[PDB]
Amino acid sequence: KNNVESVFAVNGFGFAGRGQNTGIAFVSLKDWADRPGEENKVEAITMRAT
Amino acid sequence: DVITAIKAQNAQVAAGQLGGTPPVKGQQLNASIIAQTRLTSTEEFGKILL
Repeated sequence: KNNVESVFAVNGFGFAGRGQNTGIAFVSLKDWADRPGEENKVEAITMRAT
Repeated sequence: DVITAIKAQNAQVAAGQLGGTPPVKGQQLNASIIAQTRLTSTEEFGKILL
């Protein structure tokens, strides 16, 4: 809730197969001035998550 | 009569998966059905109800 603005999660739809196995979720991130760095930068939001 | 055999004997028809399209509350298996296929041999063709 420090970086994330919102999460759109879609089930039956990925980019690979179209089955149930496959889904994805587009995450929107907080405004531009409301982030320092490195811990608010996409590269690490990602590291954390992955 | 020969014509209308090669047709039904050699067609190829659909039938759902299992889950896939709206399943029942809590499901553990989804996989595709495989109904009729098309013949693949001279001999395989030879064998047709006429």
